[PDB]
Amino acid sequence: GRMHAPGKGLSQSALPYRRSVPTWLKLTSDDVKEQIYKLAKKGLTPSQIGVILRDSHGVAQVRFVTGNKILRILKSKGLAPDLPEDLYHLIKKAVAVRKHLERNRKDKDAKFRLILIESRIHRLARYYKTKRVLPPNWKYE
Amino acid sequence: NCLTNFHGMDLTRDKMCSMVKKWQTMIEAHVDVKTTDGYLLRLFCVGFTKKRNNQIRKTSYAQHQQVRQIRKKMMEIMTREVQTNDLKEVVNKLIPDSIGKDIEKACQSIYPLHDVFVRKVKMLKKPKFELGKLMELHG
Amino acid sequence: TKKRRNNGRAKKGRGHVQPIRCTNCARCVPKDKAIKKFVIRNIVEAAAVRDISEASVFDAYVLPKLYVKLHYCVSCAIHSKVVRNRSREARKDRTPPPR
Amino acid sequence: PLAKDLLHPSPEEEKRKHKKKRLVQSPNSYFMDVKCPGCYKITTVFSHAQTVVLCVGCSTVLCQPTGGKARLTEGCSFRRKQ
Amino acid sequence: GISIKLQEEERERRDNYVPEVSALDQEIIEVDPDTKEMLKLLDFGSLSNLQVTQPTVGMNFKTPRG
Amino acid sequence: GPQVAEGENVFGVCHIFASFNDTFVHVTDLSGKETICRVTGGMKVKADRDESSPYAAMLAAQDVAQRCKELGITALHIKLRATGGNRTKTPGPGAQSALRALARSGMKIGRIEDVTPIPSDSTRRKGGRRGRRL
Amino acid sequence: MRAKWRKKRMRRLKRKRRK
RNA sequence: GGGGCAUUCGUAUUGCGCCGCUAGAGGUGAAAUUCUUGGACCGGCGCAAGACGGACCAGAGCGAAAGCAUUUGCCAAGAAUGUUUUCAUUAAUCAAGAACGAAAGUCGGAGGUUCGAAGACGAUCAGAUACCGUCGUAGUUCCGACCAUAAACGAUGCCGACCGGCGAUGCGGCGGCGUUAUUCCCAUGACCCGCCGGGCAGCUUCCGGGAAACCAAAGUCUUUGGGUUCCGGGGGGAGUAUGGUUGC
Ligand SMILES: [Zn+2]
Repeated sequence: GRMHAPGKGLSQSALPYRRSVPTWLKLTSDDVKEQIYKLAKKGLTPSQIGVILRDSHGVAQVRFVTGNKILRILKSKGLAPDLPEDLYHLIKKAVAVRKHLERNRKDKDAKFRLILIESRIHRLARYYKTKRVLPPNWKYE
Repeated sequence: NCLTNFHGMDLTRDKMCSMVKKWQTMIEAHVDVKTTDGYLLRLFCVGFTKKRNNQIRKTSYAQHQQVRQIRKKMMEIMTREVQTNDLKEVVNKLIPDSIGKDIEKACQSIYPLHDVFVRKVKMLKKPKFELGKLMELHG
Repeated sequence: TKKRRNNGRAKKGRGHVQPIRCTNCARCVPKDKAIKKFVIRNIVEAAAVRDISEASVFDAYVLPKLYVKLHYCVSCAIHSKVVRNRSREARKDRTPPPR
Repeated sequence: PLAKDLLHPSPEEEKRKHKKKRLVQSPNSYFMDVKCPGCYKITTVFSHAQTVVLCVGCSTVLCQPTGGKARLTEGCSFRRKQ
Repeated sequence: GISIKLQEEERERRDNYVPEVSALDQEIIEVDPDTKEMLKLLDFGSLSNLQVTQPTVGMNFKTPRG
Repeated sequence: GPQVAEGENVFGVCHIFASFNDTFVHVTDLSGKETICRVTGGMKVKADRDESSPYAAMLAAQDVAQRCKELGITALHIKLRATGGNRTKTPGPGAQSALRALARSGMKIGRIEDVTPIPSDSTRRKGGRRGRRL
Repeated sequence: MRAKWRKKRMRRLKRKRRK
């Protein structure tokens, strides 16, 4: 089921068997790379970049056409962000809830949900410190 | 001879009780409006969701947003239709309950309504009394 | 032992249901459990309707009705004889009595 | 019951059954090309799409983001690709 | 539960009666399309005794629940 | 009293408050402010048991009718009233007997209506949590 | 006796003991 | 009807001012205590106070659990579904250590409408220190501190797999005749017939268990091992004594 919820939701992406590039795809590996770079400069997230490239330009899977993933391409050049996507998003959700809580002292629900977010930050931070993508002195405030 | 004027419009108990059924959403909307000649009315309008003719499902409930949209719709209809005109015309509008019929027609698209009546009308504030207009109301 | 599967009430997938007052003896009972009796009775009984018809100034005047929803606690529901005990097999039958 | 070829299910039963609970996984989504009424240039769009997409040819909205599949604008004709 | 033996004779007569023409012999059998589809998939598509009436336009059969 | 044509019926409003301890048959004008006559079971029977009895109600409505004849009122608008509030909504046993007795006296029947004070989210009822144990 | 009234007696006894 | 803050409305209850008629009104199995010609109860108009959100309201929803229904706005959450998006094992369950936690209860402030522990009476009774009725302090309500317990219950820990059917229902998605509204074409609603996933449940069944009551889980248990926490060992003594620790 979920991390911090009783729901057993089964809703994710089902990537097809055929890894083969579609015959109708005109864009080449280098052309896609140039597109990813141009998108990345506008200040976007690998998630958003992948969605925009899937919707607009008709690239089913970047890793199939190029042979490398979005964060990996941006890492290889050096247009990758300092904090990983998911940790950054948890921190901005945490500070948003804390900003709400600072006015509302009675909102017990907000306090409970903050505790649940903080737990996700710490559990993800520990993993990133284990893989040595963050420094070992990295704390949360 | 005693000279009377409009003070409010009430709905009889047995009707109001006979309307409320156990398998449909009731929608209630109240609004404060100032008439042009200067009478302040509080109008309460009530509506009920319609069992369709070929409906097998037992319940005919409307979702919270659909209810809010209908409430906004009947509020703005009441506002518009009792803001522009005066008591002379507003009473004549309420005699056939034309407000209700117009809400029933307007709210059909969002969710079919069964019985939409102007439940209550209350006189909140009056102007400073003068005999001329009271006599004009009588002739 | 477990007498009724539903625990003699309707609350399922829900924490706490607000209490109501028993129409007879004013006992505090949970709304879900309470025996509800919605009675639509004519304002005049058929025996007395004849005397109203002639006396009435209006012709073909449909008579009003009283709509009142009575809430009964189990103590009062059983004493008033609106509901009585059934067999262990006929309990599971939840069809209302036909009239 | 008791005799079904789990190996070779009938293709209509295969399509009905959930995308993740199929014998071999395949997405229900597809890639389709759009022909805008006031333009000559062709564009490719995802069936369930999430961003309002723009045709830079005439600078007009094509498909709208919805709960499921993206609703195309009136006039713009969609055709299945392979 | 009274075996009189008299009425058993006319009961046996009523249980051994047949009409001159067979009740199953209709002039033209009015059949729904999907049955004609079901027949023509068993090589019975050449039958001219069967007439195909148009299928019902409204979709509703279930009893209104509640 | 009122100088009106013999054909035309002079209307009044009869408030009938039917509790389980007593019955009230109370005739007033069209407005309600100017009362005509009120009689209750207490004035008819001298028994605290039978204050609310159908017989007491019948006598009350018969006497108020007899008085209303002499003041020129021929027709009445009936307003039936149970205790209401946080208490019972059903009318008492006197209501029907009283209405029959008014209809029998020769007084005409106008619009019939219930005016029970129904409350939206009322205050604690007189009984405790466990309620009345009798 | 009733278990709730056994508990109430026990608390009345503990109050007088401590004081 | 998830949570906080703001705003607004509803009738009812109680008190008060004015007006009409008046001899009883209240309460009970039956009574009395009690309020009444210094005008009660009833009816009309208006003002005020605090409480609570009826009927709609369901074996319906949401929430970790307590719990959560007047309208409108603002602030930040959350499940489920949809995805040919991204990270790539980041997980499961948990000593210590934490957040919340009905009702009652204890401190300070605000206000006190109803109900009402204590207490004062009137009844019933052999007696009633209660049940019944009239009044009534603390409390019930709000703001800020504590308190950490309920038959806090589904008397049923959480995560994961497999094992029978059936019709409903709530949210989202998918496909398809035909009714209707937005005039008409599509396109959105309301219906109607199927499908898919996740929830609240229900009916049926010799799947199989169990001492049975019953349970599609309380099944897959002598044909005994998926992972892990808390926890019982005949009945009383007893959740008592003492010690520690928390709290006014
Ligand atoms: Zn009761």
